[PDB]
Amino acid sequence: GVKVPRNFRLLEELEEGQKGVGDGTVSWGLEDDEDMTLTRWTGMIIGPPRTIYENRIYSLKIECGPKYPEAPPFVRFVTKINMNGVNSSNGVVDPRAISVLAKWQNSYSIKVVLQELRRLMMSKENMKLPQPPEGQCYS
Repeated sequence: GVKVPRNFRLLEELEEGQKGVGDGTVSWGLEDDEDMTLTRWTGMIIGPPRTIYENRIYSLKIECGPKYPEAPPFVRFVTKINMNGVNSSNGVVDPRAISVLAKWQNSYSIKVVLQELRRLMMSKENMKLPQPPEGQCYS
């Protein structure tokens, strides 16, 4: 049931998410403020300037399982997006496509995942990809 190292870590991540973090351009918090298991999180990425994503906000669902942080979280975009490493029909982020997920370290975190996805949005492979209309979400 209650795994101390896991829960301690997720509470640290919760506290970190409640205050400004990194460069301020990604944020996270619990999807449901009553989920005492700390499993389901909402991620957010501010669409980067000078890319096709500019002036849009992106929502994500991040699930931190029983084995987190020893095992990487499951990550999917909610906001519809065309981006390498993400399934265009369901938003699931392919772990093999994302260095920090493919090569997960237990020192990584929800923050690191979101920061790396934001960095990837700015990369040459993604920054000009035509996008679905705004306000489309995967269910």
